[PDB]
Amino acid sequence: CGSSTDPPVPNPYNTKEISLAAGLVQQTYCDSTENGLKIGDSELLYTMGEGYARQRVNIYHSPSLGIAVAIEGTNLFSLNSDLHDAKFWQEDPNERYIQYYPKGTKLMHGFQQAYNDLMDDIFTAVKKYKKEKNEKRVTVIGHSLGAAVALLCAMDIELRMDGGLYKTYLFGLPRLGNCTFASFVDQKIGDKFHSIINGRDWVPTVPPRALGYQHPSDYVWIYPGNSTSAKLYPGQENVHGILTVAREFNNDDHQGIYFHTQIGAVRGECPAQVGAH
Ligand SMILES: *[C@@H]1O[C@H](CO)[C@@H](O[C@@H]2O[C@H](CO)[C@@H](O)[C@H](O)[C@H]2NC(C)=O)[C@H](O)[C@H]1NC(C)=O
Repeated sequence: CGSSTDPPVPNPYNTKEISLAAGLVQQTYCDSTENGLKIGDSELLYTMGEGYARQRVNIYHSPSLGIAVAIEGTNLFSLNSDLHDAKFWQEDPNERYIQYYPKGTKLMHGFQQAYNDLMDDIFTAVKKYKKEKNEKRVTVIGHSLGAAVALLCAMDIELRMDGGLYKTYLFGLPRLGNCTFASFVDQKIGDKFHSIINGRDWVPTVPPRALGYQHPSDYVWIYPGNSTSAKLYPGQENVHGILTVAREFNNDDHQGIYFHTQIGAVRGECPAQVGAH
């Protein structure tokens, strides 16, 4: 697999949508049982899971994003653990959807397993609220471990759900699949894929490329962290991007401010506060 040498370009992404999506996923770190909670322009419709065993998933309706699915990213397992452990092994796509993927696709076991525990509930709830809200757009959002799950979900929606995917917004995204997977993401949802990295965050560097993992094309890197200075680094694994500035192995920037919305996670803002910073 290659590494892009394209020079960085200005950030072209909608920063109001990023700010909104950041709040929608921060809220999944919070108790989300309140009827009709409003986050930004969006209304909370449904919540699944909790934090242990399975990631919390919130479903919203948004005038700008449509039916928005947001996936919590708590430490079900740790990404700073022994990399020989089975969590990090590459494996085939699950039988539910393997027929849609090109030969040779591989995914990280720990992330695929987490998505597989959620996918049938997500599909059932999304279809229900698309019908009830007369909404064709589906947006998938995730942070941290949840961003890798959300990337798999976004592909699953594009491949298997009638109407496909509208957009995906991914914060502090770990690597998820191999070279073949990464290029299939570009092919299927490249124009819909938004990966946002804050500051010195280390999570987008794991699992390592030495284990066969590869990011899809493009990310927007906020630097310095929590600022509004950001550029787009085109192509897969752009050599001019985050490794030019030493990563910090704590969660500070990872749980930082993304275009005025904090994703502080379990010790963040509950309820989430779109645009408050
Ligand atoms: C960006 O903002 C985040 C908060 O969203 C900062 O994270 C905090 O960092 C301090 C250490 O300086 C920790 O004690 C806090 O626990 C962190 N908060 C959270 C929610 O994790 C981060 O330091 C900021 N980064 C920069 C470069 O200013």
